[PDB]
Amino acid sequence: MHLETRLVQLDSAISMELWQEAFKAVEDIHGLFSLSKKPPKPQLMANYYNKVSTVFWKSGNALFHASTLHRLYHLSREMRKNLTQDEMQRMSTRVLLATLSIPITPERTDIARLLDMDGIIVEKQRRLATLLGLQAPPTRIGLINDMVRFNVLQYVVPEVKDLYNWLEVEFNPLKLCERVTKVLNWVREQPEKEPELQQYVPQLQSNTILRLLQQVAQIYQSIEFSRLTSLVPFVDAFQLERAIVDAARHCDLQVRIDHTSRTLSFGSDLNYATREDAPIGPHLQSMPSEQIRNQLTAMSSVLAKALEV
Amino acid sequence: FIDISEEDQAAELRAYLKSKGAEISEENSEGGLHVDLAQIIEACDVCLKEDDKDVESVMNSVVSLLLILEPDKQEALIESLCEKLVKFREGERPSLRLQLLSNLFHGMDKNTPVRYTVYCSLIKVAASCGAIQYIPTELDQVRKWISDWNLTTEKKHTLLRLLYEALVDCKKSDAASKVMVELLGSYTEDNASQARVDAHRCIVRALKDPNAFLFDHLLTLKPVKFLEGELIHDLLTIFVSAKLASYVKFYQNNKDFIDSLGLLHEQNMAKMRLLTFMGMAVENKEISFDTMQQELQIGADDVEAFVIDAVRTKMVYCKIDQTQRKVVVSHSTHRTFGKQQWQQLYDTLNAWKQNLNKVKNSLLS
Amino acid sequence: FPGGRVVRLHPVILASIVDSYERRNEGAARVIGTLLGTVDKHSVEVTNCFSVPHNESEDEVAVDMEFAKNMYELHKKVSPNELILGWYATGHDITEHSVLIHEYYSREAPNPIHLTVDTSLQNGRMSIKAYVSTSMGVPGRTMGVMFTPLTVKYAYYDTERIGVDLIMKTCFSPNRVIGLSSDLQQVGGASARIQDALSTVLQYAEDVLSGKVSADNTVGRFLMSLVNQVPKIVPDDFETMLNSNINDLLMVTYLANLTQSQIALNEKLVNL
Amino acid sequence: YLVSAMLLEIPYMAAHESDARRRMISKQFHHQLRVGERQPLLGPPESMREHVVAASKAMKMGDWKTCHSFIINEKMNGKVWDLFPEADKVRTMLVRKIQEESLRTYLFTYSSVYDSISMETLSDMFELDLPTVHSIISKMIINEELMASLDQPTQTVVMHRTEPTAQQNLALQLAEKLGSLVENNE
Amino acid sequence: GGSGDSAVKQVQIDGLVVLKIIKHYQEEGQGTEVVQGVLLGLVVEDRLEITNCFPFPQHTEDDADFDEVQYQMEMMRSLRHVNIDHLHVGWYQSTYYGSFVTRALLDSQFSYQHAIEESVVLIYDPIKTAQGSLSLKAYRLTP
Repeated sequence: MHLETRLVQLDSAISMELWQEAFKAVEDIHGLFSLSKKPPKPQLMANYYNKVSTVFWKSGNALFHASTLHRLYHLSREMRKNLTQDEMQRMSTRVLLATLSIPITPERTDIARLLDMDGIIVEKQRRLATLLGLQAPPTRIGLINDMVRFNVLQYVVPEVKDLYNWLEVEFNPLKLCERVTKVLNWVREQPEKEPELQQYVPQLQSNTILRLLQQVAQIYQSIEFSRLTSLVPFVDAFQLERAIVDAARHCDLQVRIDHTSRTLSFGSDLNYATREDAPIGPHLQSMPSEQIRNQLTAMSSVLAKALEV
Repeated sequence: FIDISEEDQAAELRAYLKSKGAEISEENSEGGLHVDLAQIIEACDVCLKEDDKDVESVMNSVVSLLLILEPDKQEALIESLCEKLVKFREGERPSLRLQLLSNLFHGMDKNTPVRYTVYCSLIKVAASCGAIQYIPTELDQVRKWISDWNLTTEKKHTLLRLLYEALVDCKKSDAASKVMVELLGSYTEDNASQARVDAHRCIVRALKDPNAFLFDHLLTLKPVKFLEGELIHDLLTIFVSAKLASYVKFYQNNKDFIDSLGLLHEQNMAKMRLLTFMGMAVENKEISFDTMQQELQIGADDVEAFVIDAVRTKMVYCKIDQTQRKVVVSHSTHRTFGKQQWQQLYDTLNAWKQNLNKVKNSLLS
Repeated sequence: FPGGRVVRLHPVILASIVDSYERRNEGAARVIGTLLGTVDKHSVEVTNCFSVPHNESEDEVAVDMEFAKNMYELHKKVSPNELILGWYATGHDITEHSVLIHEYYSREAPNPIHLTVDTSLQNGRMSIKAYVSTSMGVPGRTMGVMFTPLTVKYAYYDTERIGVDLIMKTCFSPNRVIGLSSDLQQVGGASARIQDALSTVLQYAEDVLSGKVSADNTVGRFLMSLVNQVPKIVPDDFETMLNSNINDLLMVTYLANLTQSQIALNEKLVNL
Repeated sequence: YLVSAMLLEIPYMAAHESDARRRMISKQFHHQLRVGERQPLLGPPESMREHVVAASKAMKMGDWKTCHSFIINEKMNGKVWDLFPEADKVRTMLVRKIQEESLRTYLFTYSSVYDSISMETLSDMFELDLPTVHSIISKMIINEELMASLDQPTQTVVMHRTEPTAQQNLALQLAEKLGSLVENNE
Repeated sequence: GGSGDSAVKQVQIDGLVVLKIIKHYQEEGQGTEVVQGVLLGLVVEDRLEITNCFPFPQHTEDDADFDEVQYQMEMMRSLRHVNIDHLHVGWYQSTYYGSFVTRALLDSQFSYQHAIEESVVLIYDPIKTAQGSLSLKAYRLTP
């Protein structure tokens, strides 16, 4: 008579497009729930967690959405034992949920409020995480493998099984352009595959570019982008060109942006500080080709010496 | 098993905790007490006579292990006792035998039948669960003293021959080989005749997978300087291919094993690797793109992707400009005389600089 | 698979060994404690330890397991890293008193994990041999135990064992820290000349006949690995880059010294 | 939003002594210090969620959220000029978003395009040839010009040089203080 | 050598003492007021050489609150049992700050050295000192 009093407060608010008082409601359901470890925590909580999912899916980053979906994956498979669902279509639905939600955001754009004390809400992320059940705020794709630790790798449906076997596993310069978005256009099949599966695709396309430009940036170091528009045949030509520079300006890699003759080199290395690996965590599997900088002098000289001594 | 921590006299107390053993074991256990102290027949009994039908016993089998170390001929009754370990077909409680009888800890590695006994046992016992942690258990004392009895050396040579295909791997194959081939090479098995089939093994390590980079991990220390190049094998076959860059220089050199292996992918791989290297070491650690076009006999875009194949080879590992600086540092293929003459000009270059650098920094230190 | 393979401690276990041993409360020969750490279920990764009151002799030994719980209480509060995995003694391995402290710790009764520190005038024998006790059936006498070896590994915080590297510089001759980085240049020099004296004998051995066996494509592989990172190939625009960095770095510390003077001109005009 | 989030996104990269202390930060510290936002509902967030993209310029994204659901909520209807105040607004969105990559995203930009910049954002070539000219003299930017070719070579290098000058944001506020110390002393 | 004013001494930090610090180097507390503990030795040859010192573990996740002193004296009775007395010759810290002396602990350790003149306060910081000279400094609130 209280969680269901607040869960009608929640559905009504989110259906009314009221995200401020919807957040206040997802706080209230847990402000009440904080004094609800006293009950053996119920296993009809999938309701609460799939609603705060729907609440985050467009408001908060897919980061916090994916972290919520992991806590669903834990809880609502503890259900699939107790609840006991004979559902392979839901197994496909909930693995693609947890996957599609993960590879969305490489970096958050917090410099609009770095003017006047930024770190505040960057730290409040931990208070948001308190409502999820987390203490340490969520990681990136590092997460996806923290449940490929589980049988995600087997249970996931062969529509998308062999898509991350590109993205995370098979790192290529030019063998992903016509290998992700092709079978993502095969994902776009509209009606029966839960239109929930769709709205991950605009960030999927963005994220695929944000991966594979850091690839060809540290794989090649000078391609001409009269050819590169053909190299990656995405739906865009213009918005992809200003997505090349969008990645560069928003600190993914190093390129020569807007050349008149349109020769866009990547260089060696000239500005290696933090906008190489975007920022510290690399978007590059076993490519990372030789850049040179500080202290490498002493410790490479004595490392290489003493490997055989 | 029940406790052994009474007065030792472990013999008739093993007989006590053998009363609960196999029926074929306990029909000899208390019978042995009438015979002798009974660490000969009654000790070998639970070895000769099989378990009930599970390795729940092993807690007593550790008693049977340490009950023939000091009293009996240890090695005689430890070659058997470690035949039951495969006769059972499991490697986790048979493995606790292998771990406490590994080497130099309750057993005392002689003279090295003690390492072999458990080694060849473990080989048959486990898949490769116990087997992997015996690369250290071997190599740790390989570096301090190799087996003086060349019987034990060719024992482990037969082990490292079948540990090629025992663990399902290609780099484990290289590891167990470049142990097999290295102690074969330095001092062992010459025995020029019984090194011949071992040359056919070492060429499989050179050829099947490209992990000599072409023929360098066969020419660098002593894996051909022993396993002779132009012996009856024609191991220099891959050395005739090592600088040449041509189908013919792999195909005229192709004999009736790799005639049917066969050769259609590694040709292009190892070819453009030896070209990449000697290209870099010529013109001149920063070569041009259209030079590589004509060198590798194909156009632009494929050869630009073969730069990525070559940075994953880790032979040419640096930043690639499109029109210049194509092949780069890390000279990974053989520069057999050029690296040696360079080693002398670089220890010169060090004695020139880093010794200057001592008194340089020591001015402000 | 057997859990008795390796203990990956680090020299802070030897810290609460040796300080404890060399104050000792005149526990003359035998100082003993209960080791606390983690397990990889195959490996035993350990951070800390502590020496307990004992009077181990024939046939009296005491391990105050009430006090070992008191110390664990204070230890788990100090850091939540560790569980009491067993006991570590000084000299020596399997005794009839070890197995008395076994049944004292089978009051505790996780997996028996022991660490025996030889107190002898040797080198070849290790100053610690870590042991686990399997078989381990045992409803009989005291405890049927079988000492299987745990390889001695130092695998924790690399900058800590850099701290230990300095402690091993003090072990030779301390080695106080005022000019740390100043005389790490002397250390870097000594390292670079050991490389030179290495490379010289490697050459001159084959300059005569049959030298540079274990060097050609290993030390030669890691001579081109020197020039991989220093020097930069041969760019004189990189000479220009780092003498322009010298202009930058001198000018960072340059106004650091202008602030140095300004420290006195600001806060010491206070003293008029 | 057009005299502050444009005029003052130039000196906000480590050159703070021009900050006008009466602006949107009246409310920009409010509708940013909230743990949750989405598609804005109020006036000020619907006058912000196009501003936040007017930092990631997006001529497309920012023009599309002053004309979302305001023609009911008094933007187009009320300002008694039916469609033209938007034709004003759109123009001061189109133009004030070419004056952005100029001031923000110029780091690795050395050779840039000023014909294609007209194709991207759709303003008149002269109404872009004027402000791209203005960008240099009016805002004293480190970028060169020969505009018979309609081009602006930059040669900016300030990125890890403005860091030691971000030390002179405060190394001045050490030696600008010794100027003020002995004013009081005597 | 390292004699002080009227009573106070040098400190000799043996190699296992820095290891008693670097076991809690930066683990549990990054930007926290880490009190790495109290250094206890004895008045010995002109330099109070350290025996042991264990990190006084405040409410360690986010903030720093001084614990029950039951731990302090019961632990250093745990030391009394087979080891030296609580001869607390000072307190020591990391504390994610090479080259500082804090305000609140400046007051605390002055009051410490007020009770016992013969006391020092060690500040060991790891290579976060910037490498970067003088990682260990045993500062004291002056005579």
